[PDB]
Amino acid sequence: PVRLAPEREFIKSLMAIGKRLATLPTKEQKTQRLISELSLLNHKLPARVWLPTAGFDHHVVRVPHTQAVVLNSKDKAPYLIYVEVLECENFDTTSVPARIPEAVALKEPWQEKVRRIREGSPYGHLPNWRLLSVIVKCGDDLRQELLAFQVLKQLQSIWEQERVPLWIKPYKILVISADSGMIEPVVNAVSIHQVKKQSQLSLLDYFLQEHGSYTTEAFLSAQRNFVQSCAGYCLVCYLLQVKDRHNGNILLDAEGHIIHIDFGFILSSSPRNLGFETSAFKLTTEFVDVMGGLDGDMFNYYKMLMLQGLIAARKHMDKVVQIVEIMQQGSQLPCFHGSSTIRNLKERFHMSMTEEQLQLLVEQMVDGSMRSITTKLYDGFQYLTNGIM
Ligand SMILES: [Mg+2]
Repeated sequence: PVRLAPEREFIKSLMAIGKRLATLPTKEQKTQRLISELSLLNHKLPARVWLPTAGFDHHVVRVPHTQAVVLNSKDKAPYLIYVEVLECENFDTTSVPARIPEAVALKEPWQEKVRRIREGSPYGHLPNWRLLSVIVKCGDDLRQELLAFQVLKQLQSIWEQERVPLWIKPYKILVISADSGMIEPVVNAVSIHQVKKQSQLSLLDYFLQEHGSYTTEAFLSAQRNFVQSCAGYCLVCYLLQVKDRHNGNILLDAEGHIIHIDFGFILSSSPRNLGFETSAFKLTTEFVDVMGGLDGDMFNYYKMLMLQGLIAARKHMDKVVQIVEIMQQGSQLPCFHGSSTIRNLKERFHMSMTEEQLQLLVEQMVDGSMRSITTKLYDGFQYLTNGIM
């Protein structure tokens, strides 16, 4: 039978490492400790233990100790590890694999990292070898992240059911204690910040260079991916009221999708903004340009997807609300503030509106999301003065 004590000890071992990292002040010293800690871990591998974020049956065979990184200098600094596993068909009928004798991490292309680690590993030759990643957070409450994950998965199910081609990428969350857990990061994606820094290009010119020129299938495909993911995250950001959007917490993948990460401030999280914002989702000049501009066909597609996505969401509203209620009862998180949280969430599904009214609302919301475009300061004085322009 599959024993749970080995798994418990495995997970505990990852969390124990963090307490020892906390004894050191700088990220550099923490990283040095972490490498040594993971080296010890390999004494006990392979074993009948698994990474629950895998999503497929496997055994852990190795942790490439030199490849792990601590992410900051905080007392309970997150740390990122890579974990080698051997996939198996059926866990409970598979034997434990035999042991085989023996800044850049974030920017570096995933396929390059997989290549190097595979080359260095005694297990890298096996066809069922896979590389996983987790970020261990010993001092962060991840229950808000878990709630977001659950809601994001439900929206994907809803959009699939309603045949709306919105795209999002939920990332897996394990809640360990009330103030610790793990995350499976999104790989093969780079923050918008880093893409722009390394390339010194606008997003459009980056797309043109990386995917292809205007007349190419690759450009159009990438543009479509961008639009579908933009619309998906627009709706995520609105319905869950995700704050603190910037180019550090929006990632771009190799297919042209954007991916929002870090839902620290959702629903009734403090501080509530004072800027009369509908959402922290912003549509910048750069983003609109990737979509072919304000009069662009792909921008029109964006707006259509937003409408159809919202129609789909309200059609299945109870499936989302239930998730949030189940969490609110079981826990007591800072994203909740009494009974107004659920009321306000339901109100964002606009159940009283006709689809005609919803369409007008979407036009309004999209206009709002573009308010920080310089042109808006330039071209909206009719609302601020008795002039008609
Ligand atoms: Mg006026």
